[PDB]
Amino acid sequence: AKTTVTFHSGILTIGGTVIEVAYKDAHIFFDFGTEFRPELDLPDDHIETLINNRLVPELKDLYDPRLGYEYHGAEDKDYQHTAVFLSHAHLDHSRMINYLDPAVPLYTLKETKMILNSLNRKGDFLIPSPFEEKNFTREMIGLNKNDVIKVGEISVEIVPVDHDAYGASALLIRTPDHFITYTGDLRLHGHNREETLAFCEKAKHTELLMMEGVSISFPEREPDPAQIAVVSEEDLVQHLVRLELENPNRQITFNGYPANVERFAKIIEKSPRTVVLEANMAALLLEVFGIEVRYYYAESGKIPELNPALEIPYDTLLKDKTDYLWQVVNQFDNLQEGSLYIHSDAQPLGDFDPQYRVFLDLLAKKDITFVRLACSGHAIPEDLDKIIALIEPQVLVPIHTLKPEKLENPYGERILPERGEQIVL
Ligand SMILES: [Zn+2]
Ligand SMILES: [Zn+2]
Repeated sequence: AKTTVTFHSGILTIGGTVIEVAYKDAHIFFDFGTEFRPELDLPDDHIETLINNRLVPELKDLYDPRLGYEYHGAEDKDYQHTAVFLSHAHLDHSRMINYLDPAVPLYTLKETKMILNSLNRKGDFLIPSPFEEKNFTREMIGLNKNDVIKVGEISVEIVPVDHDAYGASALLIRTPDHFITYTGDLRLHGHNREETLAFCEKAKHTELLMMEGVSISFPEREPDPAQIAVVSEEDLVQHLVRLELENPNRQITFNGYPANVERFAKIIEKSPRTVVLEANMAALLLEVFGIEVRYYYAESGKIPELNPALEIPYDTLLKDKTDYLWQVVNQFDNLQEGSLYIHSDAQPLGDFDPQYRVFLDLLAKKDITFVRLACSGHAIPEDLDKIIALIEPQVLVPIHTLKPEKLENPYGERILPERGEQIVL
């Protein structure tokens, strides 16, 4: 019996990787986001629209049957055992999980499940199921680090990896004759570089390494004068500390991306000023780490989990110049003239986003100093080579990359996949 790997989706685009691994009457898929084509505008996210525009692949007996999607393609086998794995919460990996057949199990590390359910609290993160409330998120089996799931004779180990989404993982996949590896997204300069290192050791000598190539997709730009050069998550927080100590009499605010829970945690740990977060961010922190931080509501109502005594009125935050570092998420027109705002991988992400310019223009008019304090979730080009060096893959498959030819395997062979391609091991 053959082990077949199929590259259904996500090729030559950063987002929407969907790979199938099949053996006998079992098959697994990972991940489950959609592709994004910024030059395309679509009126909706209906499955047919996504299919017709090639943003999701044609798949047999995987999408929720109630959607009324009819599979057409070459697939001629029925499977007794099916499962889907999710490397991490980021949109380009998770966006369509609500379209996954409820009967098919969906596996992820438990922290990813927490993150995602919070990202999707308003139902504008994930595509809604048309058969549930807009903010419904489908079931996920939250797993522990290094758990092994058996799907027929396929064995999948879910291994934690360092990425700017907390709970990020890689997959080590075994059938009786083969051992292959899917990196997910990863880096060596984050909060837990040793998890990536431990992953490489587990991945050593894998027959087929399916590896991201995000950082090599974009040529090094000319230095942004608004940007501090940051070399690690730890370095990022030291810079934030420095920025606070240089500005003892001044409103200081910041924002980050909520999936990076550990960055928020670290800021809280080291910030000379008392940190105050938006309530939903505080609640996520409490859920994931048991950390209780001061907070303000940017919405009406109450989150029951939060201690009412830790609430700071928004009105009080707006007046502060000495006591708080607080997370600003909207109403930027209320910040003080001459204040400091630290943009730490929050949206708008960068100049590829038309909102980025308008945001910076708004801040400028208010004489608010804007500081870009970014730290990539992705392995820098050097570290990508180091990861390959530590693993020594027999065959390397670049994925999640606009320049797969730049990713080299000194240790063996390389396959540059195209959409729909099957590799028979
Ligand atoms: Zn990611
Ligand atoms: Zn990604």
